[PDB]
Amino acid sequence: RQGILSLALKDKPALYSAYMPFVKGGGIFVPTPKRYMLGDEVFLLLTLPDSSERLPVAGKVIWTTPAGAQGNRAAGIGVQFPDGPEGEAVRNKIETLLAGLTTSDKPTHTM
Amino acid sequence: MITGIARRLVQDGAVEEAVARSAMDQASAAKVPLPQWFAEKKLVTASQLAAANAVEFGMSLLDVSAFDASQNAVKLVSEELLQKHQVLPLFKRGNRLFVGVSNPTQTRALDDIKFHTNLVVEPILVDEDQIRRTLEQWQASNAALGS
Repeated sequence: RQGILSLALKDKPALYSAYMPFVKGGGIFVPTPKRYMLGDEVFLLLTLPDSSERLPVAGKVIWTTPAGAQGNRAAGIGVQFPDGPEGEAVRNKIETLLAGLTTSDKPTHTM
Repeated sequence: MITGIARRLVQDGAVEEAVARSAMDQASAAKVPLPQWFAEKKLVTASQLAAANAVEFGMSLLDVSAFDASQNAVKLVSEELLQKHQVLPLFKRGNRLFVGVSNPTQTRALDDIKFHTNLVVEPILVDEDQIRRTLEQWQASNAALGS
């Protein structure tokens, strides 16, 4: 865990709250109290609800929410999926699992 | 003694100690909030001021250069409001409209949008540079749709 974040999403609601559909290429919100800067390169191990596989995501920080943020908003970072087959594959699985749920009115970890 | 975002800008290495004191004392004499003064005077870069604002004000911060322009909510805010204020309407979720602001202490702009849209308006930090450029970029992408 020396600079390696991990996020396990055990069901469809967890994935919905975490997914960032307005990010180009897709993005995922990762709770963490550590302060990051926009643009930081991070490495994420992402587990999705459908299986135990840990998915490596070499992404960029495009969103931060700080420790002790104003409301019931979780501290952490939003991570943009990289351009490339590995990133599009992650986005594709997610958008299948959440079919018809992304234009829901339910609040997410980000927006 | 150096407090608020002035202290955070020192800890981030964006500004010197004596410059932070002089800015702070000046803002206090003008009765102006520190982030407004710092932005007005351009003491640090917009992204550095955004970064210190986010952690000290407890607010979320978005790199809008990674936002999918095709999902913008600009059209919910009238052209008049978009020139009166320097805000970047981002994205709608239910009865919430997230609005990019670069000054944590907007009130008129958020309240105006609240009244115009009859939505609940949630501010998200976006640095002052990105708001300027991106609003124009997004207006160009919206216009290509027609009208």
